[PDB]
Amino acid sequence: TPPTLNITEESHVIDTGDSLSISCRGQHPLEWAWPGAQEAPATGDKDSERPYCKVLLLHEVHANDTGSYVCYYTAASSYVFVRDFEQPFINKPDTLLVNRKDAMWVPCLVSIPGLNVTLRSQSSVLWPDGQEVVWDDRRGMLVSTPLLHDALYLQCETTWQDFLSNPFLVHI
Amino acid sequence: TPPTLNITEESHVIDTGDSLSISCRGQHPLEWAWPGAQEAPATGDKDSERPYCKVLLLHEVHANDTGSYVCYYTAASSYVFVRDFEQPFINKPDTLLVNRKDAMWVPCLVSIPGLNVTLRSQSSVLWPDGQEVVWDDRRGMLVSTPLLHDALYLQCETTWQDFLSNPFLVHI
Amino acid sequence: NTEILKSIDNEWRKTQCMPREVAIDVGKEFGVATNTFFKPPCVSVYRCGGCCNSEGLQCMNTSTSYLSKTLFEITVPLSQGPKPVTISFANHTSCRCM
Amino acid sequence: NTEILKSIDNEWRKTQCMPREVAIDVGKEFGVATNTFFKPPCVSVYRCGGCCNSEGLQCMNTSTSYLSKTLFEITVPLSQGPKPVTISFANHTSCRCM
Ligand SMILES: *[C@@H]1O[C@H](CO)[C@@H](O[C@@H]2O[C@H](CO)[C@@H](O)[C@H](O)[C@H]2NC(C)=O)[C@H](O)[C@H]1NC(C)=O
Ligand SMILES: *[C@@H]1O[C@H](CO)[C@@H](O[C@@H]2O[C@H](CO)[C@@H](O)[C@H](O)[C@H]2NC(C)=O)[C@H](O)[C@H]1NC(C)=O
Ligand SMILES: *[C@@H]1O[C@H](CO)[C@@H](O)[C@H](O)[C@H]1NC(C)=O
Ligand SMILES: *[C@@H]1O[C@H](CO)[C@@H](O)[C@H](O)[C@H]1NC(C)=O
Ligand SMILES: *[C@@H]1O[C@H](CO)[C@@H](O)[C@H](O)[C@H]1NC(C)=O
Ligand SMILES: *[C@@H]1O[C@H](CO)[C@@H](O)[C@H](O)[C@H]1NC(C)=O
Ligand SMILES: *[C@@H]1O[C@H](CO)[C@@H](O)[C@H](O)[C@H]1NC(C)=O
Ligand SMILES: *[C@@H]1O[C@H](CO)[C@@H](O)[C@H](O)[C@H]1NC(C)=O
Ligand SMILES: *[C@@H]1O[C@H](CO)[C@@H](O)[C@H](O)[C@H]1NC(C)=O
Ligand SMILES: *[C@@H]1O[C@H](CO)[C@@H](O)[C@H](O)[C@H]1NC(C)=O
Repeated sequence: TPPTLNITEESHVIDTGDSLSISCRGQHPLEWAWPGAQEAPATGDKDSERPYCKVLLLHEVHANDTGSYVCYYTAASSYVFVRDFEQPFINKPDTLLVNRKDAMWVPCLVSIPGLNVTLRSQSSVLWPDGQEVVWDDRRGMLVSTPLLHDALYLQCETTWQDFLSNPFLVHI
Repeated sequence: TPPTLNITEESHVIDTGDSLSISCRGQHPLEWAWPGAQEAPATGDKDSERPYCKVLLLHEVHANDTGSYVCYYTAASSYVFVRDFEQPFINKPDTLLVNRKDAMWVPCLVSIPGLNVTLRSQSSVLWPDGQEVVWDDRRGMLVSTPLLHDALYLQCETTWQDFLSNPFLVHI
Repeated sequence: NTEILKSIDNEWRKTQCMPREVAIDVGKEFGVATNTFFKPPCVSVYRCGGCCNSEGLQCMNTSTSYLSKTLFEITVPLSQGPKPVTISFANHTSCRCM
Repeated sequence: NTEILKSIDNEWRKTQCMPREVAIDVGKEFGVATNTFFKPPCVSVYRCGGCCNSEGLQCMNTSTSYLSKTLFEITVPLSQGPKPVTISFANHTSCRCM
């Protein structure tokens, strides 16, 4: 029942401006779920081999193309990080709210899988060590609500020539 | 009907520590009205001459003895200024109120008949020239109410080694 | 006596009517819908304030300057994102008990 | 963008909750008889003040010092003269939105 890709990895490291093309091929008629459009040819090429195939290709790939890529007919997920140098950071921008549930996640997405990175704001800098506040390369950092209530805005700070994303904060 | 003194003047210039003795003599049995007590012998000595006489005497006269002196049986008034060097100024002290009637008089009494003297407070100094605000040696200075409303306390300032009286102010 | 009148007078001087930096809540300052957040919610401006020595007299402005400030306004639901707004706030420059 | 977030953040910083010199009306501060005048009527002390970014949170003192001040009290009628009184006023030294 579950389909499979031409690259059996949950995390691919790609550079920007690099052409990327993968074949999701498994049983039934399939369709990719690559985030957005366009400049990327969508052609469903059969192959038989013991399944119907479908290929996804893209010539011009930069920062605004990094994301998750799923090929659902039991789904088949694979994340791809596209490294850029000019704009390593992707903001909302200016989109952030929260509900009292002890879970406040910040959506500041990272181009590179391994970074030493800290979140700063008006109220000093907040270092992630993993127990109360925890960093995650997949999307951003996780912080408890009642402690971050004190802060009004937030902005992820890096170590490179520095780059600062900038969402805000409104409590409920 | 009206009595007369041994000194027909409305203003006498005396120095402190000087013995002062005057004879009010006129018709009926008389009695002085010299401010207060004591250390001043009160003896009603008749004289005939064409009237019943009464003398007032005082050996120790300082600042706290300067004032008005009346001999009423048609009354007979005479003011006496007793010059002192240590305490040239007599305060209330701390006694001052006012009613809205355009007339606000300050009770800061002066030892010397002719002085150049100005009233000062938190709100600068107030110079007397005679039309709106006017100085008077008899008792103090006269000021209109709604203009002095701005000030909270008042204190007469002199020109000598300086001396400052100190009443207050409460409006109505 | 002396030194006490001195200090008391100093207290008066220090507590007199004048413009002071205060934090004005913007929303409450224009009286907007109960569905708006301002960021920041408040701005620092100078307004006439302090204590008069009479009760029937109240500290009011006799002259006002105006300061342009720019901030962000969030509406609900999150249909759009925070938009930049320019607003003029009163900056009192002189006061009198009236 | 940049410079605007900068200034906005500066406005926040400038408008944050903290102790501020204010003029407290003494009579109204202890709630005395409506026949007393205080001279001076008000004293300058620091009290916790400013704006919180939530509504249900209110700026309160978490620690207070006390200042001795001496002033005069007039009663009515003018039976006696102004008498010296020593009074302790709160001087807030730390604040939190609670
Ligand atoms: C906003 O108001 C303040 C008043 O607190 C102004 O700051 C100064 O205020 C003093 C009053 O003691 C004046 O003498 C000065 O002329 C003011 N300016 C300075 C710093 O010298 C401030 O200027 C006002 N801002 C504007 C321009 O609107
Ligand atoms: C009264 O309160 C004020 C608070 O505004 C105190 O002044 C200073 O406040 C700052 C807060 O930013 C402290 O860091 C200082 O330690 C305080 N003192 C100074 C001038 O250094 C003030 O001390 C208080 N007065 C007292 C002693 O009651
Ligand atoms: C299929 O996937 C491999 C990686 O597993 C990739 O190298 C190759 O280019 C892909 N073939 C195409 C372009 O269909
Ligand atoms: C990403 O998205 C925007 C959409 O208009 C595009 O203009 C921009 O050039 C893209 N970034 C790139 C390709 O560097
Ligand atoms: C990032 O920081 C960690 C802290 O332990 C360090 O071990 C690691 O070497 C750093 N990465 C670098 C500077 O390459
Ligand atoms: C009477 O008055 C005169 C001044 O007119 C004074 O010199 C004299 O001492 C007085 N006589 C007395 C002491 O009764
Ligand atoms: C004035 O009056 C008081 C009353 O007790 C007295 O003690 C003081 O010594 C007098 N001033 C003089 C005589 O210098
Ligand atoms: C007091 O001041 C007046 C101002 O005209 C002046 O004429 C007078 O000489 C002064 N008195 C003095 C200094 O003797
Ligand atoms: C204060 O007074 C001035 C006088 O011109 C006026 O323009 C200003 O609007 C006043 N401030 C207020 C009431 O906001
Ligand atoms: C502020 O908090 C302190 C905590 O000890 C308390 O002692 C003080 O009385 C409070 N100030 C008030 C409510 O006047």
